[PDB]
Amino acid sequence: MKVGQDKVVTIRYTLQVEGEVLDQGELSYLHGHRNLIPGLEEALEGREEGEAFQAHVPAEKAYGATGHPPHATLDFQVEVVKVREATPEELLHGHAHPSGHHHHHH
Amino acid sequence: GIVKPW
Ligand SMILES: [Ca+2]
Ligand SMILES: [Ca+2]
Ligand SMILES: [Ca+2]
Ligand SMILES: [Ca+2]
Ligand SMILES: [Cl-]
Ligand code: NI
Repeated sequence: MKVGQDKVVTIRYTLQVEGEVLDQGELSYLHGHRNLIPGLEEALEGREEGEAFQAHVPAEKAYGATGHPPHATLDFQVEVVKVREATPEELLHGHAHPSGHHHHHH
Repeated sequence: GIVKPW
């Protein structure tokens, strides 16, 4: 299944800024709901499950002048671990949910 | 949480 609108996507990633590993790990997100760094999601669009790729995200498609460093290019190494369609609850909440059932709201 | 903000 390909990454696209309303897919819940699991990625393994390493984030580098100016050659220094800032953060790495694995996370799942609901695609197409502005829940990721904008440039990263754009780079993930249309990727197949199992794909490994690098993405350069300029500050303007991320944190801009403020940063969170200013004007940094984010250097992502990404693995698309899993792609699935969202549940109705995920779509109405606008975010991905853990696999275990637990009815809730926010 | 910089990749997927809280
Ligand atoms: Ca390195
Ligand atoms: Ca959102
Ligand atoms: Ca590849
Ligand atoms: Ca699969
Ligand atoms: Cl999400
Ligand atoms: Ni929820």
